[PDB]
Amino acid sequence: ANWRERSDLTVTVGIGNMNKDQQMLHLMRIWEMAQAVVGGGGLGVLVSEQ
Amino acid sequence: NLYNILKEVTENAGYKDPDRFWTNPDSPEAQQAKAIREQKEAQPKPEDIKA
Repeated sequence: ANWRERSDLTVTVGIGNMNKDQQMLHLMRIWEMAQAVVGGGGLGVLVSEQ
Repeated sequence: NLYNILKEVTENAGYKDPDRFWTNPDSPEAQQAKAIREQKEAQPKPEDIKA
């Protein structure tokens, strides 16, 4: 209905080139943070198994 | 506050939806988890020994 508004997605024809390493390292650091939170006693309240 | 920090880090990383990697502490599941954790603090080992 609201296709004329373009209010949902933004287009990036900006080259989808080599970023995989970037969020890949980000996944490293996020997993490290998750381990820290789990070791801090935050399992089930801050981070779940899913 | 910790949840907000984690949300900010995740969003800066490039993931707009933060619930995929973190759990809101105000969600009912988190409240249930806190209730269970608090209930598991009934009494340590020497309590009835001393009483």
